[PDB]
Amino acid sequence: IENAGNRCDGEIINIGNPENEASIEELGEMLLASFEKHPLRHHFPPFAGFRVVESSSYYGKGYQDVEHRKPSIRNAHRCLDWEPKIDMQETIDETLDFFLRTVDLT
Amino acid sequence: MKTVVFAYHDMGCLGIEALLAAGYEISAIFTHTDNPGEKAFYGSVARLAAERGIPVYAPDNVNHPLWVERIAQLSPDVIFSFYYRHLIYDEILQLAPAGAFNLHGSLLPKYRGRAPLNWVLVNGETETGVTLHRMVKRADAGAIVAQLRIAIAPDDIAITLHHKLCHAARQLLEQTLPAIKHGNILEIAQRENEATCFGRRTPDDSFLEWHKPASVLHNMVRAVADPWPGAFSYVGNQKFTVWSSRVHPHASKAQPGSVISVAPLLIACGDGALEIVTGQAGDGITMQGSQLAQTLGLVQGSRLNSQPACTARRRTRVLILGVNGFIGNHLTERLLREDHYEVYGLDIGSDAISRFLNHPHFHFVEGDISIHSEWIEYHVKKCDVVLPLVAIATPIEYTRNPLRVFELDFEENLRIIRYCVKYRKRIIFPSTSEVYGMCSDKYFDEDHSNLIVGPVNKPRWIYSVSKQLLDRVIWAYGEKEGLQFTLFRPFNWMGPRLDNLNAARIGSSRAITQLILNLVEGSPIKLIDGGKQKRCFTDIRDGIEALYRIIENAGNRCDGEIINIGNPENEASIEELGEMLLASFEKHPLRHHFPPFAGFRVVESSSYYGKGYQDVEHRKPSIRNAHRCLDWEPKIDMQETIDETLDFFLRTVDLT
Amino acid sequence: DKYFDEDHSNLIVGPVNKPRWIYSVSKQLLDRVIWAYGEKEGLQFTLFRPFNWMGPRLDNLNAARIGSSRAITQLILNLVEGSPIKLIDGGKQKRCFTDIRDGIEALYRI
Amino acid sequence: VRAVADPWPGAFSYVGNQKFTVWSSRVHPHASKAQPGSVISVAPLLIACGDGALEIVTGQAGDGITMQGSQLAQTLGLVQGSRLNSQPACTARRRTRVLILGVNGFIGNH
Repeated sequence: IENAGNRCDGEIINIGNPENEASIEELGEMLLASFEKHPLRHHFPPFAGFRVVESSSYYGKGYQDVEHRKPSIRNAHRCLDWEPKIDMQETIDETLDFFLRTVDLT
Repeated sequence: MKTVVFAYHDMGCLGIEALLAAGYEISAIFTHTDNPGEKAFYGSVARLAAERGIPVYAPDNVNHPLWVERIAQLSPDVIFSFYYRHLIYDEILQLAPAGAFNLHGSLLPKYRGRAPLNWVLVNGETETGVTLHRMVKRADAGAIVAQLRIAIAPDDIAITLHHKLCHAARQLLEQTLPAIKHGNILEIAQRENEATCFGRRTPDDSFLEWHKPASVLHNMVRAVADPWPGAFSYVGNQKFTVWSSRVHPHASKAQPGSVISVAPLLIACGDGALEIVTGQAGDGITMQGSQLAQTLGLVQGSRLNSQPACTARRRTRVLILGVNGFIGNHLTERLLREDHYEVYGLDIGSDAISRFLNHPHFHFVEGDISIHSEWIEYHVKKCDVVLPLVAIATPIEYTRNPLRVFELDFEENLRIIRYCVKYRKRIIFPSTSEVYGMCSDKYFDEDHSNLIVGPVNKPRWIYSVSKQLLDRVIWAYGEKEGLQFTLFRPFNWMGPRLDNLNAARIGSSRAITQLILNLVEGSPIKLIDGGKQKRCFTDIRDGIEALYRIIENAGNRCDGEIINIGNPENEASIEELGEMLLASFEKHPLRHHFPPFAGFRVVESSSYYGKGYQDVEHRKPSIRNAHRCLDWEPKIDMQETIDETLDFFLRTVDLT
Repeated sequence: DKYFDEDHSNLIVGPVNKPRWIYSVSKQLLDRVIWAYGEKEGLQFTLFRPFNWMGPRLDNLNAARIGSSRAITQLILNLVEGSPIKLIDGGKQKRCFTDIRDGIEALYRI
Repeated sequence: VRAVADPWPGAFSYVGNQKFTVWSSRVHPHASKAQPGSVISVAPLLIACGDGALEIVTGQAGDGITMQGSQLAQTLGLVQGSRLNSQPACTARRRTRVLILGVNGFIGNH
């Protein structure tokens, strides 16, 4: 929106974080550190088990994204001189904290 | 030999077959089968009957009293009631010599009324059967001619059940003609003193309750038998009807949420363990549990909720299209008292609704239905119900310019109605009571009365015809596009805040505020013979209750209906109204107009009326659709209405 | 009213639930809009009502489709394919027709 | 006639505004000495046809009773003497209309 020097005209900038990948939130690693929080209500240790990968995601022919979803920030680094700084950890903890606060108690 | 029968269902089909086999030739049947959706989840009854030669029909105006007389002229020696849907009064039908026999599927006299199967299943009853009895003023209280019984068979199958039904039909036939002929209908002495009324229910109560005892569990265990409708359940994402279940007699509290095995699907709950075997999603198929789990990706352990989360008891948004008027400002009082509503509004002013402008949710926006059309369109888009309560019915507009009662009372309402079909919204259209015009009828019936107007050169009927074509395009929209509507007709609604300056129309006819205006040093013209006639009036506190019940739609009983809201049992002549007013005129303001001019003029003036026979004489409503659809009966008497009207008039306006 | 007068006779229609009266009222409100327009904007108009204009050119519609505007067409149909004269409602009712030439000469000088 | 047996509703036909289904019919000897549509015997009811001789055993109009035409007319309210009418415009029907936008092109003119 600032458009410093009319150098963002006619560009198709992608705004993403191609380097911040996360394999299934690292099996809940940060969630292991952030589940303690402060309250004790509804806090019970979970159980375990695994049946099939099929139920979780769809691996069909028509509904499938071949390869992956990692963008390429080249116009972002030139027309904005912008590079991502925040990592996945702060995002996850902030999201969980805000979602917990947006349901209050009940 | 000739017989007319009102038969229904496979029971009616076998009854007709038995009567035909007995030699009794059925002359003609005019049934009320309907049966919407035919093959919803079962075999085709209509085509089966057609192959069996049972003429099935569905007349539109079966409720017409002329049709009742047509049926009566066919000499109905006996009357048969197999699941009748009519509410015709017994006064006309009392001319039956032999009488009427009604077939009920409930254990009389317990749980009287309607819907026998639901009542017997829900309130934990293990006994059912057939009850044949006479129909008198004491409905569902007659002596039982025959009370057949069934055998509890754990191994009953379809073929055995069909043969048992045939044998029961044979048994009934064996004691049908002989019983009438000889007269041996002696019954078993049953205690009539234990009758307890419970009313009639709607299927909304059938929704599953977790806190309720295992009575519902017993009901569904009995209902997963031979093809009953089935227990209707709702997950929140997908609804279904369960066809078969097996309740394990273990409490199984153990670990709430922990699913031991998904094959078969056996989940734990607060009350037992649920094993959902098979179920149909509406008109779908009986998908197995694993396929459902892998399809929607339902997280294992998710404790089934009864109802999803929402606002405070739902927030059906009522869009009123004029609220500073007589009906809007009175309906808003009721809608803003029992929560459950977020009233909106658009009128030219806020003089009568100044007491709601600070309410948490009344959302008043000033405007006009003409200049402001994006507001109206967007709020028809968002708000649930719409009430076009705007009108300009001034006789000056009738005569001076009939081009304003068309482009504002027909064109704007046509625009608003077509917003309720784009966005598929409900509408409660305020039809007028002047549609009947010069109707030559005693009771103005919403379904039988004719609509009479003068020639097209008289510009005074253009309002009655414009508002009558709207009720016909609303009817056409609700039978071709699925529009939901109600067409209530206010019949002389009287009460406080009715046009404090020159009350002439919108609320009622001229009638009122004439005697009161003449009471303020005006020499009241109490014409004894000419113009007196009779006048019926309805208190606003009753009409607003009726309209609130129309908005409520308790069981969708007011859907696609036309209802008169009036007080035909509140007749009052001009002289009677004057007497009541003068009797009430003693409270305080006797200081002005100390001499009572036109006080006791008893002499019969020979003076006639004026040139032009334009004043209506008989304007009595016919409140039967109101009683049948709302269970609403006017309560407030005339004296109360006059008292509060006069108080509101000369309390705030009164300077001395 | 015996004679359907233009300025004295009243207009009677059935209740709203009957959807067959929507044409009578649609064409009755159009006469009340022309009348209103001819008094507030001085619209010059004339409203003619043809009752039973019949003549050679009326309609064919492959035997009047299902029987719409049957009148005499079905009788002429009977007079070709050896069909008997059916008497609906007993045939007691009387009918009064109008030659198309008469109506056209009356509509010519309108 | 035999092609529309069970489990099908039967042959479909339309007379006036009413649709009726036929389940079965019988043949009669082609020897005829009476005009089609003229009744000369009522017990049994025999009708004549232009070519061949078919007699209706079972039929049902709309949602009624699968019987002969006499009982069907008695129940529904129809009057005897009416013949069974088929759908016209057989064979040649009508020329289908093809609207080409851009008719004077490469594909269009060919």
